[PDB]
Amino acid sequence: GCGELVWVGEPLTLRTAETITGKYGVWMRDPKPTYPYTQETTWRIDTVGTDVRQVFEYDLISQFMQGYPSKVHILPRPLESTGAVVYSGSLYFQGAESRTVIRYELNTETVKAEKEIPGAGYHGQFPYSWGGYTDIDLAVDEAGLWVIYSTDEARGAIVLSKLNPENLELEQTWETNIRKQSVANAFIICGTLYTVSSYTSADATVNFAYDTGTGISKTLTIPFKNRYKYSSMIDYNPLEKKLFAWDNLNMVTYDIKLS
Ligand SMILES: [Ca+2]
Ligand code: NA
Repeated sequence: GCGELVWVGEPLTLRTAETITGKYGVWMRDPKPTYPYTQETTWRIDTVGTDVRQVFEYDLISQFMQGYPSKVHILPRPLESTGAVVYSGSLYFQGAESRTVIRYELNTETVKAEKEIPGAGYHGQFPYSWGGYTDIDLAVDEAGLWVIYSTDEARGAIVLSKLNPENLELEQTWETNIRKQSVANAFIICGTLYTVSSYTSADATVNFAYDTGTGISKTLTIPFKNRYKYSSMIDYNPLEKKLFAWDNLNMVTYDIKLS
């Protein structure tokens, strides 16, 4: 049930971090859950600091919203920024101070693949507008795994590549005309990249679209509210058909409508 994004709902706060370590972070669910996890399993990473390794795992939504983790994973290498995703049983994350994406299989706590994203800027070269070393943003949509980044050759414009989820090979690449540092974040729905204009405003917008199927770029004016005035992470979950975001300590979700 795909289409163009035409509306974003009000943010709903599901959990609030209680310490500075969670001012920024990433939380997610697996759109292709695999044993022993389910569509309720949630992962949370508080990403302030320089040695981020703890991944909080919750078996049930109730636990994510009110309790302690069911399990804590300690990653073998520190993680960079807020761009990570979970897909088909693995956490895909960027190694700190690198352009390396790592596939970490959660049930075995094993690194199964690593890949430098060719030519990608990293560690503050092509972040989103808030900074935060957000140079490399993973994404899952209806067709699988992607990565959003930029390169010198692209002159800082958003590049996105489809990824093989097993071995992290790049399968196809598209170049937009959207300056990555000029937008607050981005996500992919049904093969179209969308960007958000501001990470602080209550009256931000989803302001650009790039359709990988047609090559066409568009401007948009869909309202987008940053309720807590500092959104560090905005991703799309194609199973729930919702946006998942992190806004100034708060793990929030937005409903959407597609044409
Ligand atoms: Ca994103
Ligand atoms: Na991401």
